[PDB]
Amino acid sequence: HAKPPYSYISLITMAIQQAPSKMLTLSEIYQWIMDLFPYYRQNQQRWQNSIRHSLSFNDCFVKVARSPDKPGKGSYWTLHPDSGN
Amino acid sequence: HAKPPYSYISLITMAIQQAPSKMLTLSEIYQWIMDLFPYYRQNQQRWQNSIRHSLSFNDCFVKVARSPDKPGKGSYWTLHPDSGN
DNA sequence: TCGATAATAAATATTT
DNA sequence: AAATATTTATTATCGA
Ligand SMILES: [Mg+2]
Repeated sequence: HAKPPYSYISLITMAIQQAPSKMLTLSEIYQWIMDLFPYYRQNQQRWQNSIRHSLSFNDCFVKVARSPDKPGKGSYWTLHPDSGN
Repeated sequence: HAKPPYSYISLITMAIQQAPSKMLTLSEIYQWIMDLFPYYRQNQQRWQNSIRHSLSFNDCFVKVARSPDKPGKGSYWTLHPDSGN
């Protein structure tokens, strides 16, 4: 397919918004984007770099530590309170 | 009632995509945006100008004339095939 | 970080 | 008397 119009901030925001408890890991963000948008099933090394960049660079995305029981790869990412949600 | 992250291109694309006929008039685009995003119920004079600019400036949006037997203000807008979706 | 794209703000232009 | 459509420049923001 062709590239959808969504910015990386928009792609991440939509992924978080539909996520159980409005939290998901980086790899879950990757998977949601690829599941919904066939364009992103390729050039993964490039756009996933852009995803990681967008999560860190923008204050609207906030890191949340894993639980001590069921800890794992990466933290959860969520939306900052003074966005819309 | 906070500003959603979506670009004007993304807002228009989403509005058209959800239309039963896959086409919307300009005023229908305005209404869909305002219905879904309360933020856009203000400053309509500004962002609706931006909507019109985005519709004309981008080739992914293509104008479709009303039938001669059903005239009115403005044409229908839809997504062009030569732009993916 | 640097190159690309979006968006704000107009005047202009078309049409009902 | 208006909604709609096109166009240009500039500022802001995005993204490779
Ligand atoms: Mg967007």
